[PDB]
Amino acid sequence: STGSATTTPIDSLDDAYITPVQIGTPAQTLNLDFDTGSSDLWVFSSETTASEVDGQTIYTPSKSTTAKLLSGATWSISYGDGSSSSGDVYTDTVSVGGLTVTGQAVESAKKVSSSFTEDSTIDGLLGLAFSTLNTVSPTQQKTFFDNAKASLDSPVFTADLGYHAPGTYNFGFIDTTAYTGSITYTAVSTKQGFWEWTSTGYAVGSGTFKSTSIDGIADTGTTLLYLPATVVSAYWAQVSGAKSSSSVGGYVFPCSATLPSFTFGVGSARIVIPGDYIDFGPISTGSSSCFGGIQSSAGIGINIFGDVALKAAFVVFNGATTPTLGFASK
Ligand SMILES: c1ncc2c(n1)NCC2
Repeated sequence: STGSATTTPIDSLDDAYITPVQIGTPAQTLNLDFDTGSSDLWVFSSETTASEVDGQTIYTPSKSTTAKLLSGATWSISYGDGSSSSGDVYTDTVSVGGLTVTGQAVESAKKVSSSFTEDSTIDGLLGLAFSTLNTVSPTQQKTFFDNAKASLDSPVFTADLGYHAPGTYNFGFIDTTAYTGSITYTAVSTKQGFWEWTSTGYAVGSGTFKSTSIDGIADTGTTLLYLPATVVSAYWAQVSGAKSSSSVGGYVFPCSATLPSFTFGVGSARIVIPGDYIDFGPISTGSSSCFGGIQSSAGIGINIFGDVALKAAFVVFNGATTPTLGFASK
């Protein structure tokens, strides 16, 4: 089997991407944030505290003839931005782009933090990291990809995120029309539960490539590119007036700037992030200070190749017995 679904930016800045997902019988379609950095599929639901729902589409398990309470199971998750959610668990039929999994754990939120309530465009998360990170207790649950993989034509999914435009998540096949050149594959460590790999270096604008190993994760659920402070300083030093602002919480730059590109290495190959992809707009409405899309990972404990990086590439998440990642230009 295969599946193919369009993923759409939630706003004009590509702050996140939503992909429609069919849950239950009859189908209830919710727009979920596909997140290769976490491993829980959770949804706003009829169980979510009413004051914490503001415009999201909810899953109502009592209206699904295939929903079953997973007795005793609870979940609770927190993300790197301080947001969180928790609840109980159903199993139900879940389909993405024509690919159907029966018995998928659908984690129903009883509580969500304020940033979730405040974002009416995201109805939940669909985790695509390794199932060892799944938070369901006392019986850990498998991700949608893990449940689907035996049925897929090939045990892979691909992320093709757009810049200010829709893109595609494919399951079970590699669309050879969706990228240019060849796909360069690179080793993955699953020891932390992530699609963790080692970039071979970087360049800023037209500058010379610096060969240096950068361990990080391919994370579609993180908006920005978080890299070591040395690398980020080298990038922003090429932007007149850019500075790190403690009050804002990262590097900012004059909105009048033209940003340089940023290149990262995948083996001997190179992925170029155009400068415009690094502009996250005014820090507050009407400001001429703009927020940078490349930020330091120094406070995080891991480097994160988030959407800013991944949207410059066609990315293969290869879930073969030994997982690997593939990157192609597009
Ligand atoms: C990283 N990964 C997932 C999410 C996040 N940050 N904020 C809300 C959901």
